Amino acid sequence: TYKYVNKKEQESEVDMKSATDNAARILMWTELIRGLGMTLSYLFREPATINYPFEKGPLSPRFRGEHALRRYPSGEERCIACKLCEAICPAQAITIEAEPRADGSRRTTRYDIDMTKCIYCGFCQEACPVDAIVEGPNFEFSTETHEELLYNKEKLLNNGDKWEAEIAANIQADYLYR
Amino acid sequence: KVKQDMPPPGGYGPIDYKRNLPRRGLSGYSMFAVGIGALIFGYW
Amino acid sequence: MELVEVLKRGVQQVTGHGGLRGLLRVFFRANDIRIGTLVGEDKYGNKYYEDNKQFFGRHRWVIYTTEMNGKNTFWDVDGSMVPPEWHRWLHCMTDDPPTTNPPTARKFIWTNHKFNVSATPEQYVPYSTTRKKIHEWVPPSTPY
Amino acid sequence: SRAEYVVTKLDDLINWARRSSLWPMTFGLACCAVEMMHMAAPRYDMDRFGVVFRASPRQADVMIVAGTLTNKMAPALRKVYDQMPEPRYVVSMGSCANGGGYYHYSYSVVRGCDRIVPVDIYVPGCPPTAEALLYGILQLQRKIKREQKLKIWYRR
Amino acid sequence: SDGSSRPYRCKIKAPGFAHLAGLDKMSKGHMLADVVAIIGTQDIVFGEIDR
Amino acid sequence: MNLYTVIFINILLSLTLILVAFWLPQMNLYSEKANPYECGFDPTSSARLPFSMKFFLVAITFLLFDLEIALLLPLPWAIQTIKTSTMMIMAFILVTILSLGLAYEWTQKGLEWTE
Amino acid sequence: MFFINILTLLVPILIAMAFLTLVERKILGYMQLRKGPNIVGPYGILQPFADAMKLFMKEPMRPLTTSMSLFIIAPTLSLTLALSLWVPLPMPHPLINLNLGILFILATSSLSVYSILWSGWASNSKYSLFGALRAVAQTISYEVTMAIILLSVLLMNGSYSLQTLITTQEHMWLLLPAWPMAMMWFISTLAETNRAPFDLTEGESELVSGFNVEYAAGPFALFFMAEYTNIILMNALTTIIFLGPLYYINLPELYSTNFMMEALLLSSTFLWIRASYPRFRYDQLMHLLWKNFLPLTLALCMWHISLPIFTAGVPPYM
Ligand SMILES: CCCCCCCCCCCCO[C@@H]1O[C@H](CO)[C@@H](O[C@H]2O[C@H](CO)[C@@H](O)[C@H](O)[C@H]2O)[C@H](O)[C@H]1O
Ligand SMILES: C/C=C(/C)[C@H](O)[C@H](C)/C=C(C)/C=C/C/C(C)=C/Cc1[nH]c(OC)c(OC)c(=O)c1C
Ligand code: SF4
Ligand code: SF4
Ligand code: SF4
Repeated sequence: TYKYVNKKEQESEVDMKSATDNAARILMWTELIRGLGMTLSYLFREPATINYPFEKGPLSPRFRGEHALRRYPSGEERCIACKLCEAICPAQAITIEAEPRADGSRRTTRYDIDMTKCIYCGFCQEACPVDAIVEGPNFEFSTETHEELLYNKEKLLNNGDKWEAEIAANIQADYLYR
Repeated sequence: KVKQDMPPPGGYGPIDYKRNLPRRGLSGYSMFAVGIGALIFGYW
Repeated sequence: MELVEVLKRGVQQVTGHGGLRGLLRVFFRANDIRIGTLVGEDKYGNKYYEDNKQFFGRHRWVIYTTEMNGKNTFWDVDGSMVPPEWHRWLHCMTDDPPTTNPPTARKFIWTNHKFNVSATPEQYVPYSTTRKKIHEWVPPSTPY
Repeated sequence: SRAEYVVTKLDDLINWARRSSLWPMTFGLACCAVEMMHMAAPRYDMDRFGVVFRASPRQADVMIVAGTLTNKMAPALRKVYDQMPEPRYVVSMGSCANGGGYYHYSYSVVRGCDRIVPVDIYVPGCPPTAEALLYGILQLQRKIKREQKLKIWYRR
Repeated sequence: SDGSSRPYRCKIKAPGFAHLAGLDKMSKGHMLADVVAIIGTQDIVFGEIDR
Repeated sequence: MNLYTVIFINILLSLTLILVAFWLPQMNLYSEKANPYECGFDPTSSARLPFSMKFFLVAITFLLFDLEIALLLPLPWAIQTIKTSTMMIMAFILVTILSLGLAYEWTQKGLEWTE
Repeated sequence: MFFINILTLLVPILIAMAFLTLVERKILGYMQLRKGPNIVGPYGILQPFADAMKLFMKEPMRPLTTSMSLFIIAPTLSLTLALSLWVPLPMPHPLINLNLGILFILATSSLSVYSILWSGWASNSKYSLFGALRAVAQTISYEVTMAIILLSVLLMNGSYSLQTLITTQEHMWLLLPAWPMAMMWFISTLAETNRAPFDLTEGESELVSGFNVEYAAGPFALFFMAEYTNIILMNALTTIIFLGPLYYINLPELYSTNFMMEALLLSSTFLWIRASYPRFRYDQLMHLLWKNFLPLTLALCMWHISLPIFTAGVPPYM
């Protein structure tokens, strides 16, 4: 089914009643006064602004923000250097090296995310089989140099410890949708 | 029991979508009649 | 009549911050003098308020502390100063503040938050975390 | 000394005027420029910080690189930056601008706008949320607040 | 598809690509202030046009 | 004398703000900064080349109508004459031929801009 | 004592000009569902002073292709004529009392079009030349009708003195016997002052910034101070001519206060108009003024020539 947006030529006859209405529309700028009215109504509406940085825009528990490396409740790293986050990363943003640890564990000696290649797609979060790499809820981490946005393993583990209290609750609020 | 995000029983109430710009204002004669009155009294 | 009720709320907000010093302090730091309900406070000194009659987006807010980690933040407040427990409530990612639903304690979770340290001497500096790969020969230290 | 103190407060005075009037150049490249329009939208209203978009680089203080910089557009971005009067600041916004982003390995993309112009603030994200850009913009005002031009002139 | 897990060729047909090519035609006998309107009415996003 | 004073004071302020604007800022001049602006690319030709005027006929018709203002501006003094019939008749005709001249140009597509 | 009287004119006007920039940004704000400036000072009151200071510490531009003599003269002329339009305004007693004040306002206003022309031409840039040739087109549009509209109103007033309009409107606004000319007068003032929907010389959408695209820093600041001074003046002039404030010889303070309230209100309608409409096409501006206003203005000129004659209502010479 289709409809006409700008068809109306079912021509009627110009009555003296109607001609005087067209003229008042043209001479008295009536439709232009209606537009002035609409912006006047908006003047007395409450503005939609929020008082940043004291007020924040809403976010959901799925929000894809800054990265972080998580641990187990015992303090052991979850990452086992499987390299699946590396194989999926659309941007080739993750670099990993691994070797047997001193106790024989499978662990990474290197883990980098070049946060200037990252597209924040969250695919690494999906690929990880042990919830080691996540995108936390932080979004306010702009720097003053490019080099500060190349995260090595220490930086990412530090973000994990910094944000764990909040990361753990977001996974708790969302893992059942995954 | 499955708990999935779904619409409530019966569905949601109707949603307006058609154009709804009201028809409002004085007639053509009333506008001109007031204006011509204002001139005549001003000229006097 | 209604106009008087409006001036009533106006007076009640002007005098609701504890003196003239309180009103000036909040007004020039946040440019806002509403009266929310104190939901809680953190170990750093930020205070969290709410007013559910406000529209979604202004119904929660924080008055940042005036000193954090030794830095003077009376004027220099940034959104990275909210620790992670309140970060979730403040951003409406949940519905209950940490004063009633505390996060699970872990021995490795940071006790002391740290805001954006960019530009300062604490700033992160990237480097390679692996060790040398190719080991070079060391010549004998004696003549032949 | 007294003069060295007066110079300090004069420094705060001129900084404050530059902090309080940042006029970004109407100039966005790709999807990151959509989030820059949202920061101008009512919810964040950058205008309330004294931030006004001006079309002409002569009237602009800040250049926000909001999108991918390709090789074809690289000379033109530099030219409008050169025509910005000084003082002038660049905010690099987004992975594309920060370092190439999703197109880092493309033959036609500049691997980061900071190969072309000097960058003051880097804002991560693809795209950064309007608040993230706002945090970055407000992090540029604090950078200006730390400016010490007049004091350094005194000690020359 | 070549049978593998990577595409062999992927051509995107951007609707705005041909619309932009009709900008010259649609702008015969118009003023500079109309070209501004004709660009807007075509709904132009250059992420799809350029790729 | 007052009207001369107030305007020098206006000029001196405009001058004084002009001097401060040029000698107060810290200026760093180089060729690429001081080139002309053209949306990020080099200009393809100087801006001093001819610029066709599509409303030229209206421009010179402004001159003719501009001088017909100079003939109507004495009217406030003219309605003080004893010869009211004459003053009015001359005024009506003057405005009517300006209108008749305007109608002719309007119907001759004279108000239309040349394509 | 006359120099002190210049201070109490040029300074209050300049302060009032600056805050008009703040009122513009906040009224446009709330009309757009936002807050406009409110951080730089209590409710942004210091925002105008920040913008001024920043602009006068910004590096000024001397483009290599520019004609410097006219490049500099143009902004200086702009702000001079903006301030000079004020000295004859009776509020209710003018600083400078001129017999032909209305012509001084017409002639000064016209001469200020040459700051747009000379600056645009002197920039030697294509976008600045497009802006200048719209100033020419815009003036050819509104000049003819604007003068004739004044002539029609002044045939009820008796002279070109502005101070005699106070006495004409002792018992009634001229808005009533003249609301058709006030409607046409009001639209002319939007065209005279390059205000939306007639900001065609600037017109950021089509021209990057029009005539002042090559201007930065303090020279560009002078152009704006001139633009916003004119807004207040043209609405102040419209308040005197058509909305005559209450004048009691014993209460000159009453006339000024009432004059201000109506001048502020009319200035707001300029900001209200800017938030409500799209921009005209500058070819269509000519057609509006020549094919609608001009036919009506000539008829009203002939109406108001005859009107005092057949009612025996000729105004007095003095
Ligand atoms: C080619 C262009 C022509 C188109 C224009 C034609 C305009 C013609 C206008 C004719 C109108 C003249 O109208 C005429 O006005 C005069 C004075 O004003 C009136 O004259 C009356 O008043 C005057 C003074 O005012 C008395 O001295 C006189 O004794 C008395 O007759 C006439 O009674 C009236 O007829
Ligand atoms: C007028 C003044 C203001 C403050 C306005 O509120 C806002 C803030 C400015 C606007 C709208 C644009 C600012 C910069 C810019 C040139 C963006 C690029 C752009 N612009 C688009 O459309 C307009 C697109 O459309 C699909 C785009 O894809 C792209 C990439
Ligand atoms: S979010 Fe996407 S682009 Fe970023 S590191 Fe993870 S997989 Fe790579
Ligand atoms: S972060 Fe996860 S996906 Fe990546 S290497 Fe470690 S365990 Fe594997
Ligand atoms: S970083 Fe992401 S959002 Fe920004 S321009 Fe590049 S692809 Fe678009």
